[PDB]
Amino acid sequence: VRHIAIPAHRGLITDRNGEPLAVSTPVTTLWANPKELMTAKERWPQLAAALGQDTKLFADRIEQNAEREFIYLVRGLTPEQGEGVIALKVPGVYSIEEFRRFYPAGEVVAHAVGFTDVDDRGREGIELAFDEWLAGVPGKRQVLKDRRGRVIKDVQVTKNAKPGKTLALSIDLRLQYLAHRELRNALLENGAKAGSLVIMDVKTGEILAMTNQPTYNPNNRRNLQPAAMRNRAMIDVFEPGSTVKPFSMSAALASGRWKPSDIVDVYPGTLQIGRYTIRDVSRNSRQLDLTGILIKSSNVGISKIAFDIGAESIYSVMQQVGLGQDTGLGFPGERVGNLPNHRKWPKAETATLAYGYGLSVTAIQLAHAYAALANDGKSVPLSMTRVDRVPDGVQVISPEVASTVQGMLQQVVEAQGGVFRAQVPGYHAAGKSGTARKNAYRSLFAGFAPATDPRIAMVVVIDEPSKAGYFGGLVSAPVFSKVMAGALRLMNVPPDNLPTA
Ligand SMILES: *C(=O)[C@@H](NC(=O)/C(=N\OC(C)(C)C(=O)O)c1csc(N)n1)[C@@H](CNC(=O)c1cc(-c2cc(=O)c(O)cn2O)no1)NS(=O)(=O)O
Repeated sequence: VRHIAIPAHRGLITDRNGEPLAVSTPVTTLWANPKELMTAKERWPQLAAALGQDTKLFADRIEQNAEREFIYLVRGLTPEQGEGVIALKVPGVYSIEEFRRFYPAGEVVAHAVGFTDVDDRGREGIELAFDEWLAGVPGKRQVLKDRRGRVIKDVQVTKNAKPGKTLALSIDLRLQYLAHRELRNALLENGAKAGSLVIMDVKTGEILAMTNQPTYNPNNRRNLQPAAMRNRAMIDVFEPGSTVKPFSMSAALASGRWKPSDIVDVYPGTLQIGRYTIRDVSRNSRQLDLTGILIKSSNVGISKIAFDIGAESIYSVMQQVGLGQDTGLGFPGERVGNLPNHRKWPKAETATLAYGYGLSVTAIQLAHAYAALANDGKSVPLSMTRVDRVPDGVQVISPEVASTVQGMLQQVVEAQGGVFRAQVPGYHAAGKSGTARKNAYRSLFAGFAPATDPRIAMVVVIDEPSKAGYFGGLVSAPVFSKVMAGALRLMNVPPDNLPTA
């Protein structure tokens, strides 16, 4: 190979407020013309010691590659330790100015930001997703070697090295830290295997925080546990269970056949359907209104509304809000999940769809779906980059129905027997708990706040809590409350649980 390629400066990644998240750091790459190195053998041990390498093992490497015009001695050294080797003044030893990524918030935004490979190319998260934007264009310089490898003339610059472009993520580091800390605390308190937590701006489609457990320090390029590198929020599919009942309810209110004050008889708390039996955990109910179906998380109640309205209307809401659908984010091997579909829905499939057993979604899809519900039935496109001009948004649920489902969800949190642990002191919060049997469990809470003018949608997913209580309303709901209280105050969202008398 004739001429050498000048490495380009990788674009700076910031959070939405300009806080540096991934920074291109100058590293020194040392290489050698082994033809020339062979003429300074007395120098070789010093060189070997200055590179941590074994004296004899290093001499073997050079002797082997003695014919070559180029070989790499060592990549990624600090410029100052690169200086130290250059300070030896060993003939046939040359250097390349290179770039390596430094991630100032480390493990805190590991999954969202991602990391680069040995060649400084995006390998995970944003780094991989916006690789072309961030990479820029490498340089080219005309070198004149006599024959061996003497740096003679550089007559022309050939082609200038183009730097990569800056990217400001939709992430707020302040909210990222709180979500990070609280998710880590939840895991240790519950002895859980994993977890995810997504925060979103219902008005802009911006992902304000996305955290997962386990995490890793992307500045520590050794050990690298692939399980700790998994961006679970985007790559781990799960059965959403009861967190999908607000969408089945939206289909009910939209059909013209149901109103919140209507009653469903759920007695004896079981419902037999051919070969399968739908079951509720608490089976001390007869008549329940639609809000009561949500408060008690009645599978029987929601399956009965489903049979009346038809599964097709339920499927449609779920599909339109983006459950089991492409996010448009175009992230590294991001999972799409599965929303089952039929021409003729059998009774057993209609019920399971209505209560979330028949389906695979990601934490990001669930949050986005709750975002459209919170934003008065308008789905705004998801973004991982700061949104200055907000795109049009799509009315996926009528405002009236969305507003009604919001009120019911507020009552899920605030009513007697409700998910009190989800209460956000100073504000009116809304949401719905979920618990999915995988015995192994997954604990879920999805919600939004402030009910008066929803601003934030949040999903808390805790995988395999090993403590006595495994229910979403018990394991996830306190995390929602904790993160919500802080995120809203960090955004200076004024408190809404204000007087009226
Ligand atoms: C929704 O997610 C729904 N969960 C399920 O039906 C699923 N599994 O349920 C459990 C209990 C985990 C099970 O082992 O079967 C499910 C859906 S998809 C999938 N793969 N698994 C509801 C079920 N309801 C309850 O957990 C629940 C608890 C109570 C209750 C009532 C009461 O009066 C008191 O005092 C206390 N409790 O706990 N009522 O219903 N889970 S959810 O409620 O978390 O949404």
